[PDB]
Amino acid sequence: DAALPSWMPGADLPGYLNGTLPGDFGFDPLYLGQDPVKLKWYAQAELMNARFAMLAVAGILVPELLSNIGFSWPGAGVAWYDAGKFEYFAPASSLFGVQMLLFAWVEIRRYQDFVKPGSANQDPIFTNNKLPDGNEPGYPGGIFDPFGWSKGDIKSLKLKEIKNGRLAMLAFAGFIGQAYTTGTTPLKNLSTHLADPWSTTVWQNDLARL
Amino acid sequence: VRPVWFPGNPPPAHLDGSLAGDYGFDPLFLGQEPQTLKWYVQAELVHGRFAMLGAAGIILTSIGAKVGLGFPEWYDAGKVVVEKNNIDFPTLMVIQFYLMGWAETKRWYDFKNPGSQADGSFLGFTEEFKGLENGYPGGRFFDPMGLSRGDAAKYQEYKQKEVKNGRLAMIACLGFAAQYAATGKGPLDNLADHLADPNHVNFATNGVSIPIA
Amino acid sequence: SRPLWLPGSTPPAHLKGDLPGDFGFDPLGLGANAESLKWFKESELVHSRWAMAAVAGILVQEIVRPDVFWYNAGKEVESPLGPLGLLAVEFFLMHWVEVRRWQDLRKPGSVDQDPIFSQYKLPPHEVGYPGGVFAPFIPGDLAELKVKEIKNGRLAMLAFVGFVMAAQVTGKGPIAALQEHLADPWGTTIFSKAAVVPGQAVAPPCKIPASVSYKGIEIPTPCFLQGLWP
Amino acid sequence: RQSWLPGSQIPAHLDTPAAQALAGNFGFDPLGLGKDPVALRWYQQAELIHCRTAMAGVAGILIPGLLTKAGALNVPEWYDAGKVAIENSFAPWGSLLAVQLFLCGFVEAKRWQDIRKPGSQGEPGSFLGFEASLKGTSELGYPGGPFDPLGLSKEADKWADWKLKEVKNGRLAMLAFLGFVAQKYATGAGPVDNLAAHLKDPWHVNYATNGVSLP
Ligand code: CLA
Ligand code: CLA
Ligand code: CLA
Ligand code: CLA
Ligand SMILES: CC(/C=C/C=C(C)/C=C/[C@@]12O[C@]1(C)C[C@@H](O)CC2(C)C)=C\C=C\C=C(C)\C=C\C=C(C)\C=C\[C@@]12O[C@]1(C)C[C@@H](O)CC2(C)C
Repeated sequence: DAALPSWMPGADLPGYLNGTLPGDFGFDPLYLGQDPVKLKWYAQAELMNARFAMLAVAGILVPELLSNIGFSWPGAGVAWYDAGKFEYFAPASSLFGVQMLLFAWVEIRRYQDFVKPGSANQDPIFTNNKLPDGNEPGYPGGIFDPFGWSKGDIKSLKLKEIKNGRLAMLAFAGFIGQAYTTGTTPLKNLSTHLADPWSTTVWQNDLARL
Repeated sequence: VRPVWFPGNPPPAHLDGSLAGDYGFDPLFLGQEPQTLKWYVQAELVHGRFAMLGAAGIILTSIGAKVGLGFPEWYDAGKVVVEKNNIDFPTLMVIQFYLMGWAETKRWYDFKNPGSQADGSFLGFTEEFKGLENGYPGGRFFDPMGLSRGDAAKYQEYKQKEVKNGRLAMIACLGFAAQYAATGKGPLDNLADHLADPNHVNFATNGVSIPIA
Repeated sequence: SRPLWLPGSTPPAHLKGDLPGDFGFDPLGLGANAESLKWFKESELVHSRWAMAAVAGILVQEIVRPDVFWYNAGKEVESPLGPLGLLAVEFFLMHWVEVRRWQDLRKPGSVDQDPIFSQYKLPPHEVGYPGGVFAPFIPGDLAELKVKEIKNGRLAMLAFVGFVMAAQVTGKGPIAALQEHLADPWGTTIFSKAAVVPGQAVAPPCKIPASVSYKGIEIPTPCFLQGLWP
Repeated sequence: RQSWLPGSQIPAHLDTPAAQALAGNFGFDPLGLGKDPVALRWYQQAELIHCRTAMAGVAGILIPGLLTKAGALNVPEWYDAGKVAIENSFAPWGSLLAVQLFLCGFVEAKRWQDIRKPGSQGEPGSFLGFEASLKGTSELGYPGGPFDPLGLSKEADKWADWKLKEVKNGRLAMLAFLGFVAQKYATGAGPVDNLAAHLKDPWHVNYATNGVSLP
C-alpha cells in the first residue's frame, strides 16, 4: 500500500505486501497470505516451486534444443514425457530409492533451516566447513555462491530470481497442458505457431479437437 | 382523503397511506398484523415481479407467433424446448431449485433479519445485499442505474408505478390461463378474434364462461 | 437560460448545464445518482465515438466499394490472417485498451504514465478526455469542440441504428437506401412499407437470410426484433 | 461469526465461551442436540472420531480407486473389496472380526475412560512405563504425545488452524462416505466411475436421471 510497482497500476492493496519479500506487486486477490505464518511458508514455497521449474524448463528445452539442431546423445530427441520409460543402467525404482534418501537429507536440512535460521550451517563430519552467518531461509550462500555473487545488490538479484522463476512455473504449467492437448514436444509446438501463427492459436486447436 | 379502492368506505386502521399502490383494499383484514403485512408487502411485490416478467414473456413470444415466425405458444413452449434442445427435464428443474432456492433464502433471511446478509458472509460483497426496505433491496447490483437514490421524490413515484404495472400483470397472468382453458388457443389469437368481431367473439359466447349459453 | 431539448420545458434538478451537451433531456431520472452519472457520461462518449467511426466507416466503404454490403462484409473479407487470429488479436489488444480506460474511470490519477517508456507521461486531464497524445492541434476553444463531439456523436448514434434498421428492411446500404428515398419519396418510407390497423399487422419481410455458412459451422443472422416490427 | 446461515440466530449453546472455543463452530444445531454442555462435549468427541475414521476410510476408497483407474493398481471397487482379500488371507471373517474387536476394544475402552476423566490413563502403574505419555492435552480429543510423531501440537498459534482444517476435511469426508454408499445403491457403479460419468455428460448423467429423486 505505497508507490510500489503493482500488477494493476492504481488498484488497492492488501497492506501486508509492502516489499520485503522478493518481487512483490501486491498480486493476492484470494487473500491467501494474510497470516504471516502462511506468508512465510508461501514465500519459501514459491522459491522451491520456482527453482525446480527453472531446472525443469531448462531441462526440457535444452535437451530438445540441442537435439533438433542435432547432436549425438544416448538420449537425443526423446520426449520429456517419454523419458520415464527410457531405460538406463538401472530400473527407475532404484533411482527413485536414491532420490528419496538424498533429498531426505537435503530437504530436512533445509527444513531445519526454516524452523530456526542460522542453525543449519555445519557439516556433520567436516566441522570446519560452514556457511557464513546472517543468511535468510531460501538464500544459503557460502559454497552455494561459489562465483562470489550477492556481495552487493541482492534485492534486484532476488527480483531477477523470482521473475525468471515465475516465468518458468508458467512455462512448465505450459508444458503440461500444451503437451497433453496436442501431444507433441513443446519445442515443436513453437514450430507450428511459427509456421502459420494465425492459423493455430490455442482456440483453433481447441475447436478442431472439440 | 386519499383515493380508495371503493369510494365512500374509509381505509382500514392498519393501512394508512405509505405503501406503494395502497388503496385500502383489505376487506378480509388479512394485513391486520403489522408484521404479517411486512410479509405480504414482500409477497405482493415478488408475485408482481414474476408476473411482470411472465406477462411480458407470454406477450412477446405471442407477438412473434401469428406474424410468421417459428415460435411456440406459451402453453406449448414447455414441451418444445426440452425436445428441440435435448434437455433432460428433471436436471433442468433441479438446477432451477438450486439457483433460486439460493436466491430465495437470502430473501427469507432478509425478512427475518434486515441488517443481515451484509457481513461479508458471501464472496466479499457486503453492502450490495444490504437491502433498503421491504421488497426493495437496491444497492449496486439490484439497482445498477441508481434510480433508488438521488431524488427520492421520483423514487416514490417509481414505487407506485411498479406496483400498478405489477397488479395488472398478475391479472394478465390470471387471464392468460383463463383465456386458454376457456377457448383453447393463444392469447393474441384471442385478442385478434376480439378485434375481428367485437360482438359475439367475447367471453360471453363460449359456453365455458357462462353456462346459460 | 440555456437551450433545451424542448424549449418551453424546464430541466430536471440533477441537470444544471455543467456537462457538455447538457440540454436537460433525462425524463427517466437516470442522472440522479452522481456515482452513476459519471459512468453514463463516460459511456455516452464511448458509444458516440464508436458510432461516429462506424457511420463514417460505412459511408466511406459505400462510396469506394459498391460491390459488397456492410452487413455482409463481416463475412466476406477473406483475410489471410485467419478467422480467429483476427479475433485473438482484437481480444487482447482491446482487453488492454479498455481496462486502461476503465482504471481511468475508477481512479483518475492512476493512469497517466507510459509503463514501458516511463520518460513519457500523459497530462493530468479530465475523465473521458485524455488529451496530450490523443489531442494535438486542437482547433479553437476546447469546450466548443466538446459540444461538437457530442452533437455529431448523438447524430451518429442515431445514424448507425438507422443504418441497421434500413439494412434489415430494404437490405441495401445507406446511399442505396437514400437513392430509394430520393427516387421515390412517397412510396419508400417505413410508413409506406408497413402499417398496423386494429385487425391486421402488415410488416415487411427480412431482406436478410436467417443463417450463413461461413467456413464450416453456421452463424445465425437474425433480424434484430423481427415480429415486433411495425 | 461465519454462520452456516448468515441470517439465522445462532443457538445460544454454541455461543458460550466453552463452545466458541471449538473447531468447526458454524452455529449449526437446528435440532438443539448439544444444549447440555457434557452432551456437547460428548458429541464433540463423537464428531472427531466419526470424521477421522471417515477421512481414513475415504482415503481407503478413492485413493486406491483413483490410482486404479489411472493404472498401477488392481484394487477392486470398495463395495466388492470385502469379498476379495479374504481369499488372499488366512482367517474367516468371524475369526478376523473378533480379534479386531479385541484390538479395537482395548483402545476404545481406554479412550472411553479418558473422556470420562481426562488424564485417566496418565496415572502411574497402568502400563509398563508407557502410561506416562497418555495424559492427552489440556483439551480432550487431541491426545498428542505418541499420537504426534512429527510434533505439530506445540505451537499454541497456527493450532486452531490445524483444528479447523481437520474438521472441515473431516466433515467433507463424512459426506463423501454418505456419498459413496448412496452412489452405490442408486447406480451400482464405482464412485470414480460416477465421477467419470458426470464429467463426460454433466447435463444428463446425475441423480436427476435415476429413480431416487423421484417426484
Ligand atoms: C509461459 C508462457 C507460454 C507461452 C510462451 C506459450 C506458447 C504457446 N502455447 Mg501455451 N500455455 C501456457 C503458457 C505458455 N504458452 C500455459 C500456462 C498453459 C496452461 C493453461 C498453456 C496451454 C496451452 C494449450 C492448451 C495450447 C497452448 C498453445 C501454445 C502455442 C500457440 C500460441 C497460443 O495459442 O497461445 C496459447 C496461450 C495461452 C494458453 C495463454 C497463456 C498466457 C501466459 C501464461 C502468459 C503470457 C506470457 C507472456 C506475458 C507473453 C509471452 C512472452 C514471453 C514468452 C517473453 C504457443 C507456442 C497451443 C498450441 O500448442 O498450438 C500450437 C495449445 O493448444 N498452450
Ligand atoms: C399474489 C398475491 C397478493 C398478495 C400477497 C397481496 C398482498 C397485499 N395486497 Mg394485493 N393485489 C393482488 C395480489 C396480491 N396482493 C392483485 C392481483 C391485485 C389486483 C386485483 C391486488 C390489489 C390490491 C389493492 C388494490 C390493494 C392490495 C393491498 C394489499 C396488501 C394488504 C392486503 C393483504 O393482507 O393481502 C393478503 C393477500 C393474500 C393472503 C393473498 C391473496 C390470496 C387469496 C387468499 C387467495 C384467493 C384470492 C382470490 C379470491 C382468488 C382469485 C383467483 C382464483 C379464481 C384462482 C398486501 C400487501 C392493499 C394495500 O395495502 O396495497 C399495498 C390495497 O389497497 N392489493
Ligand atoms: C388484464 C386484463 C385483461 C384483458 C385486457 C383481457 C382481454 C381479453 N379477454 Mg380476458 N380475462 C382476464 C383479464 C383480461 N382479459 C382475467 C383476469 C380473466 C379471468 C377472470 C379473463 C378471462 C377471460 C375469458 C374466459 C375470456 C377472455 C377473453 C378476452 C378477450 C375478449 C374480451 C372479453 O371477452 O372480455 C373478458 C373480460 C373479462 C373477463 C374482464 C376483464 C378483466 C377484469 C377487469 C378483471 C380484473 C379484476 C378485478 C378488477 C378485481 C377482481 C375482484 C376480486 C379480487 C374480488 C380480450 C382480448 C375472451 C376471449 O378469448 O375472446 C375470444 C374469453 O373467452 N378473458
Ligand atoms: C467530429 C467529431 C469529433 C469532435 C468534434 C471531437 C472533438 C474533440 N475530441 Mg474527439 N473523437 C472523435 C470525434 C470527435 N472528437 C472520435 C470519433 C473518436 C474516436 C476515434 C474520438 C476520440 C477522442 C480522444 C481519445 C480524445 C478526443 C479529444 C477531443 C477534444 C480535442 C481534440 C480535437 O481537437 O478534436 C477535434 C476534432 C475534429 C476537428 C474532427 C475532425 C474530423 C475530420 C473532418 C476527419 C473526419 C473524417 C474521417 C474519415 C475520420 C476517420 C479518421 C480515421 C479513423 C481514419 C475535442 C473535444 C481529446 C480530449 O478530449 O482530451 C482533452 C482526447 O483525448 N477525442
Ligand atoms: C465413519 C464413516 C465412515 C467410515 C468408513 C470406513 C472406515 C470405510 C472403510 C472401508 O471403505 C474402506 C476403507 C475399504 C473397503 O474395502 C472396506 C470398508 C470397511 C467398507 C462415515 C461417517 C459418516 C457420518 C455422517 C454421514 C454423518 C452425517 C450427519 C449429519 C449430516 C448430521 C447433521 C446434524 O446432526 C447435526 C450436525 C446437528 C443437528 O442439529 C442437525 C443435523 C442435520 C441432524
